[PDB]
Amino acid sequence: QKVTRLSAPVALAYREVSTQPRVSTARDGITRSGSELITTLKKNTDTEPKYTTAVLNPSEPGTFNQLIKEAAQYEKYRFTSLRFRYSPMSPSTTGGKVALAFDRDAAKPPPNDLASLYNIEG
Amino acid sequence: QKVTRLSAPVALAYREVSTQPRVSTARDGITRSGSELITTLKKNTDTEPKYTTAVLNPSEPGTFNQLIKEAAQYEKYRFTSLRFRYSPMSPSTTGGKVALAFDRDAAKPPPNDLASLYNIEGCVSSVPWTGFILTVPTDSTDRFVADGISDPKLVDFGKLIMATYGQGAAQLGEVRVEYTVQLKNRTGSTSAQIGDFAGVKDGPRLVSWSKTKGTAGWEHDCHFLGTGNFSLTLFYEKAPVSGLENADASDFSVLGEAAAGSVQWAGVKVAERGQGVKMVTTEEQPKGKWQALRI
Amino acid sequence: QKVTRLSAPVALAYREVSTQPRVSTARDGITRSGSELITTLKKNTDTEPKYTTAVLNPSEPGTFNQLIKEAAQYEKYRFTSLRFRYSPMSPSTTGGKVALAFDRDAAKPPPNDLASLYNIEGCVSSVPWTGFILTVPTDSTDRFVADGISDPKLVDFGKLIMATYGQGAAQLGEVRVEYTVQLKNRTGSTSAQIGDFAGVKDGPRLVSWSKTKGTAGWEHDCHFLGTGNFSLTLFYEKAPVSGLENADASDFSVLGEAAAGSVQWAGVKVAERGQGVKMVTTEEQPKGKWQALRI
Repeated sequence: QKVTRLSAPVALAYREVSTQPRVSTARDGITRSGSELITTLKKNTDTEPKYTTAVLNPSEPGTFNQLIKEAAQYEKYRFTSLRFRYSPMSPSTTGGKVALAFDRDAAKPPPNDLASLYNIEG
Repeated sequence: QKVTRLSAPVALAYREVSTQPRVSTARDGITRSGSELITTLKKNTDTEPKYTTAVLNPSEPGTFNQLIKEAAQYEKYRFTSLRFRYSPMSPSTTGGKVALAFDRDAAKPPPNDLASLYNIEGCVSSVPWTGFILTVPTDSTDRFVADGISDPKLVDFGKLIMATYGQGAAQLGEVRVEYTVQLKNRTGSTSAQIGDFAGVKDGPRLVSWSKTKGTAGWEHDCHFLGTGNFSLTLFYEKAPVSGLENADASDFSVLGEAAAGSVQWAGVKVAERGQGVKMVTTEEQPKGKWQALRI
Repeated sequence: QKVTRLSAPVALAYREVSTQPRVSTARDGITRSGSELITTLKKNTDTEPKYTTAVLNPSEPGTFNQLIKEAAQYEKYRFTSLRFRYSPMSPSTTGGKVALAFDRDAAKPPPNDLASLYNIEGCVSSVPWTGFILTVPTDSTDRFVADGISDPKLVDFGKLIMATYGQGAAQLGEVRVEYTVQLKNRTGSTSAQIGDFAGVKDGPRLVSWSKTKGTAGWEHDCHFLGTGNFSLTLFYEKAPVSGLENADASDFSVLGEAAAGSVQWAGVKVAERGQGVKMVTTEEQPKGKWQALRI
């Protein structure tokens, strides 16, 4: 049911911990699970977004500072699970948007403009 | 259980939709159900309320812009359901009150003062950061709508009221009218509104939207009871002073003389209920005629 | 069994009443049922028919004076039932025919000639001393009414027709329209009719009752498609020739200049469908504006 009643609190916030990691035989492979915190963002008190596009590959620290230490012994991968959460740690007395959607083709100019952004899955 | 714990949120708000309508055989009648949004209110950062009293009758648009189109074929009604909700769309960082209670006798001066208001049923004002409702004990007599004039008492229950007194800043909220009507006797006719003055008296005796008062020192009055863009068209004889001037108004269109015996026209675009326009011709009331179509 | 015996009475006649109306949920629509009496006919003591072709659309009063008041809140319809009866109220001591058959394509010249008529479905004319009915295969597409103008084909099925050719003397009879409509999509609005000319073209694009043709040698045309007493009000700029004259008309009320830039008004009281009134201003069409409310 959406309807009636809604509480946009002054403040909302979450409490995330500290992911401790998990792993498999030989078969011909190992495995992993997330827990990284990829850079933030910073205001934008402006009328055009502005992007931090960060690249994804088992070894690209600017996207993995704790797993780029166990790919110096292998070469090839997977992904089976991977999502990005906007933890939420800033009251509502603030607002705008925080676009956030990945594009397989992990390389090419972000646009310049929204619609452009607001047209690419994620 | 009231007790302990309460969350007066920064913000509260509701989500209302778009009432699509429902209806019955012959027996000797038809029916309806509400969905209107009767004008708002506007701050009041002051210490005395201030009222928008709006009148109730199957045909009084200033209280029904979607049902005053199916009473041009009948004459008489009902009411079985009708309540006004203060939708609630403005954070709590704002406050005061938003009085809102109906008085059968839908016509008589609002008071001037609260207690006065706070003594006439209705009951129910609350703060602006919450969602309230209002309800009315409806009767059961075959009353007639106004293909005029009459008397404001034998033709319609009574007007509604709404005040709000506060000072913390905002554009409070909005309301409508939850209802279900009975339109007996098959008739059919109407339009504008045409309202002539007869040297001794006038004549609004065929559906409203404006009341024509004058303020002595002749300078005059040409008003509204309804809200929207209109097509005036009208009145005449001794083309005096002026005519068709305007003040708490929306766009004006005059394509007349003055006239000293002429013809005239204008398009309004109003603002909130009751905005006014006026002529200028002497001293003491007789004139000519006019007709005000809504559009 | 036809055979043997037949009684063509001197007089035959019927007794019709006063249809009181019936209606449905939301689903996405409302409904209706007929009871109108669309203009008559008048002798024809001549050898070539002569037609009153009347147009069909939820809003075309010249074919609905009681239902063109509940299409100012919707846009689209149905038809599920609709037939025209020649009530029969005139003795047999009179005779001829009273053609009466509809043509989807509700717009195009009637012919000039019978066979022409007697070749277009509908079918069914009979003599004036009897009681006949007429029916129409109605479709099933969500068509839109005219908050104007358009095209007479994508907005309404087609006009109706009626001829009668005879010479023996009488005021034949009357008819209506047996129907049941579907008014989807919740809208709401309208009035008169306001219809402006733009130097290049015009503008009737907001509900009719008259068609404004001109006859060259400028002398002009100011017409009707509907029937009743009205309140004109309107149009202007180069106050020429005249204005507001009238010919196949009912009472006229002009309280204007001429105007060479003025304002004007009149009250009609018509006669049977399509009576005409006119101005007089030059040569070739551009002008000003007008609005025709029914009343």
